[PDB]
Amino acid sequence: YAIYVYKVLKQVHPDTGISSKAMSIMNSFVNDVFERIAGEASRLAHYNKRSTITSREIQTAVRLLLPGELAKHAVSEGTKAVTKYTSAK
Amino acid sequence: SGYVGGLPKNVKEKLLSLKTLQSELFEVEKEFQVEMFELENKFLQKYKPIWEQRSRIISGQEQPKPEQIAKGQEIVESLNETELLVDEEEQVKGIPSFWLTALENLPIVCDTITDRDAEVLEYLQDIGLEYLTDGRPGFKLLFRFDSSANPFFTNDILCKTYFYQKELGYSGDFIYDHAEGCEISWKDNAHNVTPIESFFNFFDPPKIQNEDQDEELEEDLEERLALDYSIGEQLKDKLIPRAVDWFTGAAL
Amino acid sequence: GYVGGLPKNVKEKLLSLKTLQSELFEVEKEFQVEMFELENKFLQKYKPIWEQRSRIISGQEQPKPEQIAKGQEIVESLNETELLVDEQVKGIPSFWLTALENLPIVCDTITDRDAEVLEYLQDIGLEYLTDGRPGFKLLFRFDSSANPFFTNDILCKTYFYQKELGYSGDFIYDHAEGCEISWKDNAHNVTPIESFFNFFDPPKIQNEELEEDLEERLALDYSIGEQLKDKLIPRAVDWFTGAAL
Amino acid sequence: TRSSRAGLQFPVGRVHRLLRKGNYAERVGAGAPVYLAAVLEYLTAEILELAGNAARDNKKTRIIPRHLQLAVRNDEELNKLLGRVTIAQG
Repeated sequence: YAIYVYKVLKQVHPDTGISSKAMSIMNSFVNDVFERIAGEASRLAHYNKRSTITSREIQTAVRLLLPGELAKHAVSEGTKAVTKYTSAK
Repeated sequence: SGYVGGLPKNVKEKLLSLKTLQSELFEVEKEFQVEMFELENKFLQKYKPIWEQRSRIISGQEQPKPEQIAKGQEIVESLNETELLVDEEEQVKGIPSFWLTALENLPIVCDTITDRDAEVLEYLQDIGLEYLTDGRPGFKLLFRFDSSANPFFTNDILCKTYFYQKELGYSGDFIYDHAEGCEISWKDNAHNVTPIESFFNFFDPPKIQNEDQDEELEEDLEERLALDYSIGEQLKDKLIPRAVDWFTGAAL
Repeated sequence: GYVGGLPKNVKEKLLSLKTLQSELFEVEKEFQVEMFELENKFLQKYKPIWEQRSRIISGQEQPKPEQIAKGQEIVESLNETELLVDEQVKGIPSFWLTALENLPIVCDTITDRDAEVLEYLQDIGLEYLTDGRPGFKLLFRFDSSANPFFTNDILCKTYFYQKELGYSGDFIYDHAEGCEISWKDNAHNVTPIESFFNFFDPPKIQNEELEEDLEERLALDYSIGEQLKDKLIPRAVDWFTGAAL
Repeated sequence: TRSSRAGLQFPVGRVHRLLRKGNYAERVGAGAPVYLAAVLEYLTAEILELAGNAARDNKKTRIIPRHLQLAVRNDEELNKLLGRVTIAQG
């Protein structure tokens, strides 16, 4: 996600760069968070005995993984993305 | 701005002249890009013999020589990959899903292909590269699919061209003009794939609308052009030159 | 692991390809060769043009009314009315000094003290290197006859590319050799203090916190190099007026 | 890109691809990758947001591990979410 991480770095810090090692750490962070969330959503599916992982399992998986406030925004940005996505046709 | 404006009559003139010398400097830089283009084209004619060679090795068209096999291991070990080492002991036709797996790793591109596009790229045999040479400088990427196997389209070669505007850039190098894709001919609206977000939309480059003026549609259709040119860069300067490793994942 | 334990005949194919890959290296090897020559080939064409600029700036030669004539048009054609004349002084005072203060990466590195020094900077040349290791040299020509700081006639910086081409098939910066400076007075020595002339005294390869830091400057060093090479030198004129911005 | 349709910088395509290869479920919804892609983008933006400031405080125009460590440990929550990803598994 090197490039996708660099773009975000410019949206928050246009005049700020990043080293190679720092990037490697960010890449691990993304993959780590991904597996965690996806891991939960996976369980939620099996628990409720469903053969699909929708944005619903992902959302709750965020409330269980991410802490209070931090999870809140995640739910906001996620819900918004899905809302806008469906709109674009 | 106001700094240079208050410059003495003598001073300014001194700059005017230099502003001219730079023009003469632009002149030579122009010829630089010329020979720079031709030279870079010359060697491409040498790169092809190797790519055209691997393409067959990928299509099972031609089989590897024990010389290359052994010579390869000596390289895999030299680079410490091991992943390409076979077991001690005395199936398919030419390495399955080569280019597909390759594009699956390429940073920019990889995040463009979709599950419905993977099935198509599954029939991609090779990705060429050629400089226009003639009028209007630029390079063109060629995609060769197995027409006798590809169920999606009857096209044998899907092309893409990037035209460099004749007018040399300020920096002294070439600047893009516009991309001209090579429309596809699907054999069925079901096996279409392309309006949704698809990889093959790459062969339908964004067109420079007009000076009718718009909002958010001039920025959106700009980030797309950048992505288009960007992708073109990847395949040209990376994917093709190191396809072998891009398939294994070493290039990463 | 998505390849380690899989079919054999496939891997077999890859090995051969991995070989043709090497064939490309040598072909791309020969590429960078003639490629490097082509650049240096034209550098000899740029120098004569830039040399003209040097004398025009040093006042060692008066501007050609013709160049002034063409200038009138050009400046007008580029909507740069800011540099026109309608109906004393020596060569362009503080030329490269101003040009550098406009150069993005460089400008920031200059201090109020080293700025008075660059006031005697007359020209910045460029030369590639086939004299062994790949690379180029940035020759700084100061006015020794007036420079009160250092007697040096020509300062410089040499960047070296390691013989072996990188994976991308291009060159990789090995290290840089500063041309140092011989100041005639400690008080006149701007450089230990945070100075611009430290540019001629870049960090060396040998020496946590250490590498992490001794890499940012090392990176900043190469960064600056490209700035002068691909910008400052090529468009020095515009870099002085600010049009390059 | 489905990312543009959702106004996101992160790849909604890859996230959707990885969700089907990680064997997390028999099937995957269409909004699942979009929602997840947004969450990932946010967090990364939240990190670089503080990491950048740390870089400034230390007078640096380029973020490094040191900086990332600062932003994370200084933020009560971030100094928490990383742990969940960590997982001792002991």
